[PDB]
Amino acid sequence: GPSVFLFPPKPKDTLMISRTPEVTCVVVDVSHEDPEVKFNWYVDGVEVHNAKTKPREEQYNSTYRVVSVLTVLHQDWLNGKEYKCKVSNKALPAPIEKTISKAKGQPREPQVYTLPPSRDEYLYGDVSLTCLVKGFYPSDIAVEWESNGQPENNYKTTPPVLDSDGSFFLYSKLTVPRHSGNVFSCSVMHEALHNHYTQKSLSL
Amino acid sequence: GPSVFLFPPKPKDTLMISRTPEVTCVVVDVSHEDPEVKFNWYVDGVEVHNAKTKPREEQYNSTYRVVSVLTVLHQDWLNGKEYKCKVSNKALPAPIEKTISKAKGQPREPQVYTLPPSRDEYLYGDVSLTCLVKGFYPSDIAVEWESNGQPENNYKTTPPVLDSDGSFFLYSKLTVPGNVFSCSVMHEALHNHYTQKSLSL
Ligand SMILES: *[C@@H]1O[C@H](CO)[C@@H](O[C@@H]2O[C@H](CO)[C@@H](O[C@@H]3O[C@H](CO[C@H]4O[C@H](CO)[C@@H](O)[C@H](O)[C@@H]4O)[C@@H](O)[C@H](O[C@H]4O[C@H](CO)[C@@H](O)[C@H](O)[C@@H]4O)[C@@H]3O)[C@H](O)[C@H]2NC(C)=O)[C@H](O)[C@H]1NC(C)=O
Repeated sequence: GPSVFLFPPKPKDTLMISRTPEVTCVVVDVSHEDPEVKFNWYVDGVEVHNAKTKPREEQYNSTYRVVSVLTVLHQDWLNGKEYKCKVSNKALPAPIEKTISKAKGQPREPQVYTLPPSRDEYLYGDVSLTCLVKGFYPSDIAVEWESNGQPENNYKTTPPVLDSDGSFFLYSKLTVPRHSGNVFSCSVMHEALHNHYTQKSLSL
Repeated sequence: GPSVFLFPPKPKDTLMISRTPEVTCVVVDVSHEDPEVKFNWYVDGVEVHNAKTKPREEQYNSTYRVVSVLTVLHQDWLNGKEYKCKVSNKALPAPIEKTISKAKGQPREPQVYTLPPSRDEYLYGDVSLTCLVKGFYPSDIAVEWESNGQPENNYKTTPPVLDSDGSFFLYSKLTVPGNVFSCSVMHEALHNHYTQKSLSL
């Protein structure tokens, strides 16, 4: 029978009131023979009725993919409410229930450090600006770079790594062309920061 | 029906002739009604006959788990040979085939850079020594720390991240509250598959 996956909102969306955080219930391997699928949504077990179901997509393996999207309130997500997606289909015996919520436990503020390229790296045409983000909890976080107020997007960021004290860390690497707008900033968004946002700059 | 999982050797094992790299074929959810399983192994499609298949193991959920281990030659793995486990069981319609190999592509040598703690971090009781390992391919790699020739184990390493040029990078962080610290990296594209970069204070 078909299978269900339930996805949390993107971290950046929960942390800024101007954005729209969402929970996404994805159904895979929906067949032509049994192609009707229903959705019930529950917030802390309380049925909700504001979910919107997206258009199914026939996949190259002759299966169907169905998606239901529920908008959540920023503070419901951040206060630890649970969201339950129930999927009904007559090919499945019982309805499938999946639940998700923010990780439990005391949020911890990230410390942000910018580290310049090793002197050795300059023997290459591009050097790496590093941003160490450590000690945060939970692991939901967003990291971006900018210079002179505009985004710098030639960066990659590691996933969060569980550290030995139960907090998380990550690094973000901005690749720059060695000439050094000599001022670069690492921007970090996390629920435990004041105004959910902080910047740490790097001279060159 | 039963399921097959095929595991590669540990990166360190392919890189040192003193270690013994192995490919491991694990079969789960074998039933009592049809519990005989046969393994056939192939290297680049040519059947090989030196795998060591262990005794089936009844699990607490009343399934059996059978595992077969094929020792591989270091240079076969690094030369990109494909290892195929074929698993036969009377409960299966057809035999299950799983194949594994080193990631395809031209190997690229890692650059290793050690970065000292931000001076700001010292206002806390523990500081982070950073080891940047970038530009490597494939992503199979080993990273370790030592000081004064002995292992240092208060470190964590990120998984490899695909960079924009198709190579990988990672960071490794050593937490210290031995003034010479070394980040050691093993990778197929390095000379003698090993390099070190040290950091004072
Ligand atoms: C027909 O083709 C489609 C499209 O390729 C296949 O759909 C994929 O099926 C696989 C497994 O059947 C799914 O793998 C799962 O991915 C999950 C997350 O990734 C998806 O969701 C996010 C949504 O934002 C995307 O960013 C991402 O790119 C993917 O779209 C994982 O969470 C799943 O993990 C679960 O199972 C593993 C089992 O080990 C556990 O470790 C986990 O805890 C968890 O239980 C899983 O890895 C994949 O998501 C499907 N893609 C889509 C788009 O739905 C069909 O499988 C294929 N049909 C066949 C082959 O018969």
